[PDB]
Amino acid sequence: VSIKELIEKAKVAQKKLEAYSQEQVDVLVKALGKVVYDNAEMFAKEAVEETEMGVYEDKVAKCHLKSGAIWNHIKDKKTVGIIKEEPERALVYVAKPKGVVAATTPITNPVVTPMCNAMAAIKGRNTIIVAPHPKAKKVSAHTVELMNAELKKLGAPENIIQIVEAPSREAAKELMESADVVIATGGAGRVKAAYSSGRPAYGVGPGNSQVIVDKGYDYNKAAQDIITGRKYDNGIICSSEQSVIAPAEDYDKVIAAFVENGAFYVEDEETVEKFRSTLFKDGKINSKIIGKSVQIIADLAGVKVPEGTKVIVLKGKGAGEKDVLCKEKMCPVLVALKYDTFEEAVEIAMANYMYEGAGHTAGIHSDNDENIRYAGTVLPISRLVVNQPATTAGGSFNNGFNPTTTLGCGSWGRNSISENLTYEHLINVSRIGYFNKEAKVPSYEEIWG
Amino acid sequence: VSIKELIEKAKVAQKKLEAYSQEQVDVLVKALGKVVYDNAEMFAKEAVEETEMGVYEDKVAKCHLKSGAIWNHIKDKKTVGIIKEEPERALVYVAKPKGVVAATTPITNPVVTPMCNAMAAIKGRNTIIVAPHPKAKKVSAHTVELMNAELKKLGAPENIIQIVEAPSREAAKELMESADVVIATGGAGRVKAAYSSGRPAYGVGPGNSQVIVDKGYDYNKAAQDIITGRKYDNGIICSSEQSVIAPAEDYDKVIAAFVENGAFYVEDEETVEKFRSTLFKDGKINSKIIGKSVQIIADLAGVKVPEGTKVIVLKGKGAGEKDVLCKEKMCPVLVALKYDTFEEAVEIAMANYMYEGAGHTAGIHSDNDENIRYAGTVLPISRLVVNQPATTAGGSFNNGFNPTTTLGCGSWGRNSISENLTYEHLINVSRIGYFNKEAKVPSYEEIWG
Ligand SMILES: NC(=O)c1ccc[n+]([C@@H]2O[C@H](COP(=O)([O-])OP(=O)(O)OC[C@H]3O[C@@H](n4cnc5c(N)ncnc54)[C@H](OP(=O)(O)O)[C@@H]3O)[C@@H](O)[C@H]2O)c1
Ligand SMILES: NC(=O)c1ccc[n+]([C@@H]2O[C@H](COP(=O)([O-])OP(=O)(O)OC[C@H]3O[C@@H](n4cnc5c(N)ncnc54)[C@H](OP(=O)(O)O)[C@@H]3O)[C@@H](O)[C@H]2O)c1
Repeated sequence: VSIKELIEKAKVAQKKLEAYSQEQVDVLVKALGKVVYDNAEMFAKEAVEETEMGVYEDKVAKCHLKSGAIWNHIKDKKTVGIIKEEPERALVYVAKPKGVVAATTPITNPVVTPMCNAMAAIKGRNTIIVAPHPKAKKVSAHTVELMNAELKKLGAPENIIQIVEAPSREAAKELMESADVVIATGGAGRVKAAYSSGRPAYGVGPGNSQVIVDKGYDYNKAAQDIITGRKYDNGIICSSEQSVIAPAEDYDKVIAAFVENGAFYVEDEETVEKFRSTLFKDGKINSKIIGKSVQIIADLAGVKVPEGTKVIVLKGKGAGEKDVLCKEKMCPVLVALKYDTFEEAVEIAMANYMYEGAGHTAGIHSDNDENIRYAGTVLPISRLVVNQPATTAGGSFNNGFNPTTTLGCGSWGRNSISENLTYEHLINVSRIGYFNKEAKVPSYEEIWG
Repeated sequence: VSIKELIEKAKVAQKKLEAYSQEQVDVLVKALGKVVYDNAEMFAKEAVEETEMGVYEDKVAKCHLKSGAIWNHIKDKKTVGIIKEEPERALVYVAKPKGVVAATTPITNPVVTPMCNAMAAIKGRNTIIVAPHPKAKKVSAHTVELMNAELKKLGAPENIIQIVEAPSREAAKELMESADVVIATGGAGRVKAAYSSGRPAYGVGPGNSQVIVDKGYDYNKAAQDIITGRKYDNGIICSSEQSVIAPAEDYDKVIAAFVENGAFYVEDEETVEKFRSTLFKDGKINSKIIGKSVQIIADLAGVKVPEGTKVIVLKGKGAGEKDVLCKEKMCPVLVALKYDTFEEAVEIAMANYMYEGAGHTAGIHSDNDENIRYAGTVLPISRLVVNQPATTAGGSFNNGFNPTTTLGCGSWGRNSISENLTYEHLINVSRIGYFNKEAKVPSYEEIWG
């Protein structure tokens, strides 16, 4: 049960797996996703119970969506041997595994993340060792167990998926340093560790999705989408909506649309502070309300919130560090802010990203494509989600984001990529470079002219 | 000036630089390359004198080629703002700077590497802080100085390029940890510290280019290309040819082609050992002969080598660890080995990559594309250079490799990329994801069928 034994088992498995063809890894990869789809109800109930956060019905939808969207995305992708011919540059591209993947998986998505990481790794003839969050180790282990059971029935090499029980940080550090490539999906601490391991690493960053509602947009649809995303899994998703940046001239109209769709809006300064003092203790999120219901938060705050309320919306004191409510809230609570111009809406969003979450996701609800493009152009984000719930940032059958459970945050979030992690990031792509003799020696004028 | 003050001045510069348009960074980038082109003769002379390695004429050609090939490649690349529209996936792509680049530069390419890194950085609206090798600090600083003079003439903001005047230790470590993104072009130690800094890094592993001469190929042309690559800058290029894996049935022919083209071939065991004991001390390369002439090496070995000899070729005792000569040699010396079958030739090259240089470059000289494709599929290399000097792996006007002075070695070499570093690796590419309404919710059979 030592790390060095797990690494050694993984190398032996990887060599066996490296002999697989494209079609043969595709069989295993499809089965890994389908077992999470087929057992979504059992996994979802186990996750909610063990991690003490989230919503059963949303984790069922998450398992259904992630497994099917990832497989549908990667089923026709060429990741074995020669994958591309490019005669115009006299190049031939070859896909080769990176080897053994070390993957640290979060408490918020303890089922789909080992599944996603395993599917991406095995798709490129890599093997993987999962190290789960301690508060989710059982359901993560159970996911690995049922994945390994389907691999055995298909004749897969033993131990292409392993999992460590003890989250001993001496053993977790040793695992990242001993593996060929590291995936860290979790908090800022586990991400910095991956990028200090001396090995090529793919991490994530804390989210803090800012949302601009543009003037004249259908506020009813905007409110429905923002509420759908904020309340999903009790708000623990990294892409979840965190703020409502609304136009001053239509502010009451926007709030009314949220109220019409299940929000409880708090304007009174003293009543907001009752929530604020509950959600944050000494500037840090109160772990007791992470992924909890609206009513749990209301009772701890001592505020009566109507039955049926889907999200709480709190009027904020101001953008950025003017209000701790502008930090990431892993619960169904939004902070509302006003703007006079779209430029001010962007600056408010940017101030909150500088506070927390730079490089992740933003949402926008607008019929003004020039404003959308300006926001995409200037905001410190990897993903801008337009006119849909921001939780679709990780993939949906109605947008073009690459399906994943590991959302890169770029240099802002101190990650290596500013995009969703896929199979592509776990294979080396070699180049065979031929000689093009029918090419002349360009002169000084041709180069510098 | 302290690193903390360098980082601050750089961040101020980048904010001013972020407002630049595509055309405005292009003017700066071009002038950076052209000032190294126009001063190639002066820089080459200073580099040979200060670093006490290399060849003046080769450094002039290096400066001329790298500067012109990089500009010619990146002149028309879109790296600012919205760079691509993909309506089939309802996506729009946005290029954004990563911020402040920390770039450590090597003793072997002290002029072109600061140039190439600065061009790639500023092309994506980044700023850069160069940490040169101590044995090349003067000429690297001189390169930065003349580059900054061309920037000022064009009206660029102050300090978009800076250089650390001090060497390593806490300063270089603090720089890599404090910057947004790190480039490490150098030895295994600098690559390791880059991937341990807690920041996204790009490294370059040690090279050890294995070369297979295939049966029936024009051995005269192969010898000319291999000698050209091996002798360039006295053998200090990381892509430089290091071995001659030749068919046993034609071995004397191949050697004869080498001798005909300026090689001195040593078959006698005791005479080879005179060279071997000079080139390697205790299994490590003798730093006194790094980038030195054939005659300096011959004099130290006490072996008479004819005047005009271009390279020395030593018959190796065997593949891999059977001979220290199979390691990387940063000097104009090759190790010769025999093979009975092409499959065995690949195995020999494989064993030498396991000894040193896995993930870098190989060369092959062949008209049999099946053999070329087999070698490129089996070998742990990011680049396979066909029928040309292996030193063209960093780019040439006659192949498709992206021009660079920073050649990543993939996961094999403990790097994040298995390709040549370009502007692309220094921008965050973001995605605007619109909502596609026409798509319908897929059924189970439509997902898993
Ligand atoms: N971008 C994405 O794709 C994505 C996916 C999931 C979550 N996230 C983000 O990550 C955060 C959630 O991560 P989490 O929900 O896993 O909780 P967490 O934020 O990782 O914090 C977990 C707590 O337990 C510690 N901890 C974490 N992993 C541990 C381990 N293996 N062994 C021992 N202690 C450990 C952490 O300390 P350290 O500081 O030492 O970790 C921290 O105190 C949210 O901010 C969310 O937005 C992002
Ligand atoms: N793939 C590429 O694009 C590329 C480009 C250039 C060079 N290379 C590879 O790099 C190797 C040569 O690199 P080099 O010629 O620059 O010498 P080096 O091997 O990078 O370092 C040489 C010696 O200098 C020491 N050193 C002391 N202070 C240093 C400092 N401030 N920065 C760096 N090293 C310092 C190093 O210690 P540490 O152990 O702490 O480094 C090492 O012992 C060759 O193997 C070559 O193939 C690859």
